[PDB]
Amino acid sequence: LKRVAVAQLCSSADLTKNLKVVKELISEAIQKKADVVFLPEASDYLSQNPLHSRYLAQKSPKFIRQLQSSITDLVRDNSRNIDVSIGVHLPPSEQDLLEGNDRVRNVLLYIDHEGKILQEYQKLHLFDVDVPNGPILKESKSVQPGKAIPDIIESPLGKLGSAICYDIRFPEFSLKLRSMGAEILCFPSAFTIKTGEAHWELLGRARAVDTQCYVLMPGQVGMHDLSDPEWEKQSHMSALEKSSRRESWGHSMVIDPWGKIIAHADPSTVGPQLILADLDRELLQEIRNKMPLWNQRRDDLFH
Amino acid sequence: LKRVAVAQLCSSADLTKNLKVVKELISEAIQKKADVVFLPEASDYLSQNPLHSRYLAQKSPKFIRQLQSSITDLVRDNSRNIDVSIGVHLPPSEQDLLEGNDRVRNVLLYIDHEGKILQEYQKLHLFDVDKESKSVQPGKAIPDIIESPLGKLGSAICYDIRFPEFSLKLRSMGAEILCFPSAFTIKTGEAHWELLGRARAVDTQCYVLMPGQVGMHDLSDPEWEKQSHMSALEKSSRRESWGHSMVIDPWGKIIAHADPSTVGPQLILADLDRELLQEIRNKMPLWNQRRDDLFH
Repeated sequence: LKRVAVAQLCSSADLTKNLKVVKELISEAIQKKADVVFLPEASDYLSQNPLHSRYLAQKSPKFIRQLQSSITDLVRDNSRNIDVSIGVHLPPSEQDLLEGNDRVRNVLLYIDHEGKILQEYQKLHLFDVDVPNGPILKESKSVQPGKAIPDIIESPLGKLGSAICYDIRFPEFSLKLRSMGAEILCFPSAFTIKTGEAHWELLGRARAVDTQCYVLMPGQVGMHDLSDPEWEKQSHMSALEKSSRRESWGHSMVIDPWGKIIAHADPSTVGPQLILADLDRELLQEIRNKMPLWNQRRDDLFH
Repeated sequence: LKRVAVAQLCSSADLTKNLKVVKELISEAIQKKADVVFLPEASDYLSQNPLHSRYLAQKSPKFIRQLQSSITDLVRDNSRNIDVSIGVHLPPSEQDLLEGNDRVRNVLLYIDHEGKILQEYQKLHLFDVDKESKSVQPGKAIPDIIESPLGKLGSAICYDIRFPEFSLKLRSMGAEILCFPSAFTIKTGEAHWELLGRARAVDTQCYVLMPGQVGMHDLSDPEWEKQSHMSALEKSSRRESWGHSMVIDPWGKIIAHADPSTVGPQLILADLDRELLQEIRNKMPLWNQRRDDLFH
């Protein structure tokens, strides 16, 4: 058995305050002897609008450097290793800017116990949706889409396939990750209330059953405090344009390859929390042996 | 709104008795003003073993021809059109035999109100799980979208539901409605039946139709057993199916579902809403957002 931790949190626009929460959750994860801890999409910050996002992304590299140090400090002080998967943002590159693309990168980082970044997965499918009885959201206004399929990570838990949030709606992506050798999929997310209530548990369980993988679902939760007086000052924003009522679904969970929820967030808390699960490689292998889906595909017709 | 009927039934090894049930369900569907009725996988028969199946499949062409006549009879008697989607078996062709492929075909027929077979979909993914491929030959083709009275229909069978790329392709081809006629086991039924149907609906933004076999089957066939000189120790005449036939909207809402308290053959009805489908697709334009550059 291999122990995983999945974090649920409520990001603000304040990267210093978010880092403190992140550090506490990683610290708890090590104390509970989790081999890897998974944190949600946008754990560095959430923003008020596309201009705010670009502003905050300029602060994310320092957040990441501080996180790398915090991880190594915690590993040193606990005499125990942990790896960290965490959603952040990164500013555009020089080449991006040269091409007229000043949008931020929505990135899932994998950081090992030595503070080394092993992967930066840039989100492929961006959240451009008219929410039913809700706001029109267009992630592509602030975020640039990725151009790479993420490599399978050989983590302490097993072979890991990485995805972010709306990526979960595109089954061919999860199928590809399994085809490449994934045993575990993660979907760190900031999921809406409306689509969360409808589809969050369904999609997680569906992906698990489709791919015969463990599925980890770290989610944002609660009403986000997006306030940034210093940026609001700089942007000349009126109090009228200042309020931001973004709310995330939470219900962070761990799902087995048969679609059984084996760990789930406590609904009684809307603050940060950690859930733990023990992953069973023998169960995963048994499930795949009994129903050998990857030996039964019609590649002659599909793809 | 267009009205669909989804049938739930329990096949024996007796094609004559199965035909009677199928005809009654089609009759009931016409009475309830359904424009198309969908029946499960293996509505002609279920078999004890591969040798039994090869024997029963020889009887399937007559079943189909009699069903074709019965559909035109029922349409004409009731003075109302209906189309029929129904899972049957077909024996290997003469050419199949000469090629060494002495296996039956698991086929989904689409039969229109004129009794004409518009599609013969041969199952692509065979149920080999802890072995269908012992008796059954896999299909060679993706089925065309059918322009049905309800809208654009994509067809599949049973285990096919477990391979999301198939359903995704049918949507890419223009499906508005997907069907998964099935004989689903109890163990995987309890675990996955509702999950898989809802997932395919949400994945593809299609109405999903789930006609299932239900209950305990008796596959006894004394005449075959005598001809085969079979010992009673070798009989394998019990099967159990999950039922829970349902209709699911493009948002994953179950809008019709089999009544658990009704034993044996039953129909469920739903009125399909093309405008609802269009609204869902407009608000979350998944097919304008796929990464074909990387995946397709």
